[PDB]
Amino acid sequence: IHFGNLARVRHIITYSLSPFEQRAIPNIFSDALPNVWRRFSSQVFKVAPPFLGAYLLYSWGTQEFERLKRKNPADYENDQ
Amino acid sequence: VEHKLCHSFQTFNTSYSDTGLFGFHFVADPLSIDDMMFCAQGEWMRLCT
Repeated sequence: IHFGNLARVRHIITYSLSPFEQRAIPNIFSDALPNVWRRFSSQVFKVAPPFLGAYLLYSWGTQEFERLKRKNPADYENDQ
Repeated sequence: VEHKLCHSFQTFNTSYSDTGLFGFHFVADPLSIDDMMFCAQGEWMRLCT
């Protein structure tokens, strides 16, 4: 019996329409896509950063490791 | 009565020139609204079938 003992609510009217009287995916352009961008925008700078900073570390350590495999001529400039 | 669903209920067939409303209205305690509506709609379905 979880519905009815939830909370004390007063003076709130809500209006909704049967699903068959309205569109399933309305205003894809005018409304939808703009918010998708809005949201992407909002977060991009909180998320992306640390990911990009990881990418570097990856790329750096990944290559620096390869560099440590190649030889350095300065070890043989007299090995005749 | 068996389940104390509502204080009262009524069916109505309000007619108009070119339209109308066919339904029902019940008054009940906050905690039996659900069973009431359920049984009510049921009867409607019981009508068409």
